Amino acid sequence: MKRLVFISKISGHSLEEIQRIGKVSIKNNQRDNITGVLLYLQGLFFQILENEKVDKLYKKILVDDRHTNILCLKTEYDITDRMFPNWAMKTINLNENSELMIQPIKSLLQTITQSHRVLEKYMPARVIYLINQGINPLTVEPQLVEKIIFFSDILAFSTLTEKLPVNEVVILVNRYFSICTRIISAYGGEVTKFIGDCVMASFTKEQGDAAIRTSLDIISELKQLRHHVEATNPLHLLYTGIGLSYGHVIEGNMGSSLKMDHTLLGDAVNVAARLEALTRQLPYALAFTAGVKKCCQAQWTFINLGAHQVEAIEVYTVNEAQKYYDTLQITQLIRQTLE
Amino acid sequence: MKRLVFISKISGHSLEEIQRIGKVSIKNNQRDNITGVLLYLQGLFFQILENEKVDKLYKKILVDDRHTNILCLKTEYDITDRMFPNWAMKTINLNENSELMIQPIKSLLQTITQSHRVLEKYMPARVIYLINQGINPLTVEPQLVEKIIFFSDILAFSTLTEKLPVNEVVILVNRYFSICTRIISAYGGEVTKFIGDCVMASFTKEQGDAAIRTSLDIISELKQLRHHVEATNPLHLLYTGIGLSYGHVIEGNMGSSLKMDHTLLGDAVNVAARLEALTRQLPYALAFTAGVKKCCQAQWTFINLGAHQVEAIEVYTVNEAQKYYDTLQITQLIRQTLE
Ligand SMILES: Nc1ncnc2c1ncn2[C@@H]1O[C@H](COP(=O)(O)OP(=O)(O)OP(=O)(O)O)[C@@H](O)[C@H]1O
Ligand SMILES: Nc1ncnc2c1ncn2[C@@H]1O[C@H](COP(=O)(O)OP(=O)(O)OP(=O)(O)O)[C@@H](O)[C@H]1O
Ligand SMILES: [Mg+2]
Ligand SMILES: [Mg+2]
Ligand SMILES: [Mg+2]
Ligand SMILES: [Mg+2]
Repeated sequence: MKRLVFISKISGHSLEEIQRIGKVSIKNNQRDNITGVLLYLQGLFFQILENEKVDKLYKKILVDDRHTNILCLKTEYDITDRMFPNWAMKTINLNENSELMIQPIKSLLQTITQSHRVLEKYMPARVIYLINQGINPLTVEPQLVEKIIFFSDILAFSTLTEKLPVNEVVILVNRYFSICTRIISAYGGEVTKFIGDCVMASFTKEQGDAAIRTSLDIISELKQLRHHVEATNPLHLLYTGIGLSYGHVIEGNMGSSLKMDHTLLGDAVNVAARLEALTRQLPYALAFTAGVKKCCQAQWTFINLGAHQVEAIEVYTVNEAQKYYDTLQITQLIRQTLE
Repeated sequence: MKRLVFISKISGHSLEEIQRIGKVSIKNNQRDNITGVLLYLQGLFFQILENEKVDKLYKKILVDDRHTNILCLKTEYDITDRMFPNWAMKTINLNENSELMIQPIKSLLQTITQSHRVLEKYMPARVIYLINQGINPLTVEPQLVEKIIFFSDILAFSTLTEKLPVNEVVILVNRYFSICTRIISAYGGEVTKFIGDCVMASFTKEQGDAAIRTSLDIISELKQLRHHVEATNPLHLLYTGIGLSYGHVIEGNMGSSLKMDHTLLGDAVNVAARLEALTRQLPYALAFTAGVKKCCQAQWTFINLGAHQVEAIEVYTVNEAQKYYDTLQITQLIRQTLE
């Protein structure tokens, strides 16, 4: 046995089709004997739901497109008594309930759930992943894991924004984070956090190739963006450098009882930051260590860029990361553009 | 008119005293004509509540000690119709309600509220402050503000932890963040975020003196800690450096639609980080710019430490921040301790 709960959003749009997934889960879940409740209010869904067969149903539920923005808040494992024995799937429409003594519970539910969804926008992806897995993210114990650490950072951001109005800097930073986050997430990396004009993320050791392709993809999308936009647009001089390193880091909850953060700690972090900063003076936009090189299996053309200090380490790149430009020239071009 | 809502925790412990704040707010709120609802479930409180007189009541409510961990989720301003006209304060104990059709709404409420409180532990203090003020923190528009930027950072953290087990590094980092956060918050600064072994925070320009005292207090609490603990404890070699700068920075929501962060962007950020890093080579543990100096009104003994590069800027400190040690000696002492 096991119980699990999630909340959801509006994806599409009808008085009826509730009854579809009602009728269906009603007859479906009795062939498979699961019990649960569907509640709906002001365009939010809430659902409660053996141990194996309830996952054939969940794997259907997320891939179900009648709702988007699915977060499994809770999961209980090997339970003893079901919460809703006789209900194969009871659907409750709390917009239709106007009883005077249910409005309070109805209004709080509305208010705390909407607040909760605003807070999810500030959460580390690793905390949201924990939560979805039914793990309490505040009591996980920190573990030493192996990671490829990723750092990407805007070239001459001070100069590029030093003359822009507030809203235009924010638009530019957001676009940059938006393009980085999407490609990282598509290749199976997790963003760890944002630092100024800078994206920090990690990949596993089975994902080296995916870490170079991310890097290359990001470089590629910005070169497209720069000629997609007009020359008076700030996006026209948006460049990045990218640093990658490999190593054992600590992943866990860190901080006082007041504020918690869930992050990665280790020297690899520092090394990726510096290889990133080191691209500025390289004829390449991507720089990485030998450890990253050995996580790769594709026939990259690896170029050895010598040993550098942070005990100096070998640095490498791929031919595909050669810059079509000269990094000093780009930044005076950046200073000339806004006088 | 205005309505406001909050949630709360257990502070102390009785079947009766509900009726106290029941009876009291019942007669109290009718002298002042406010309407609202108190709900209680599994040790959580929820309350809904003219425009002026409801703040005499809130200012009582937080200072009321029967509950801790108060967060004002919502606030509506100049409303037209009250939600609960005839209820001066209706108290609803949802632990006593066993109706079969209320258990769902009861279980969800429980589940989403508990999740919500776990997420608050990951929120930036500035987002929580916005929320408490009734401002939607995801639509605030970014503003240029003036800030003293604070950076504090552990001396030789790599060396100090390079031989420790995972749990001991986390204990040490947590203690360090815990001591920093408490003193910063006591002096009216907000932590902005944690970066590795490093605390980032800000103060206003009216709070320079408070920024030096924080810095000095932190240095002081760690020197106490080091001789409070045994010499085999890692806390015995915990030191910090602190950098302060002043400047216009952008404060706002930054990122893609996936992840949002609420933070400060500007060159002052970079300058505080470097003055911090610069203490490592100084005979002082605190370093700051002229801009910080002019935010101070107390008769500090300001020591001019010359001009330094990051166009080189003047750097200053206070006599009270002189180190009783030599920064090279401390780190070999740190390497000798764990062989
Ligand atoms: N932890 C942080 N939080 C917020 N902003 C930061 C942080 N660290 C740096 N910044 C800011 O990010 C901006 C960019 O700094 P950065 O060091 O990337 O210089 P740059 O102008 O982009 O030159 P480069 O080509 O070396 O990147 C600066 O305004 C800096 O203060
Ligand atoms: N953005 C980050 N996120 C997580 N960890 C980080 C970050 N930046 C640095 N670190 C890690 O923090 C640790 C301390 O690095 P730091 O640069 O403070 O060196 P240190 O050993 O403390 O020497 P110093 O006396 O110069 O501080 C390193 O393991 C580093 O990789
Ligand atoms: Mg940059
Ligand atoms: Mg940067
Ligand atoms: Mg340090
Ligand atoms: Mg550091």
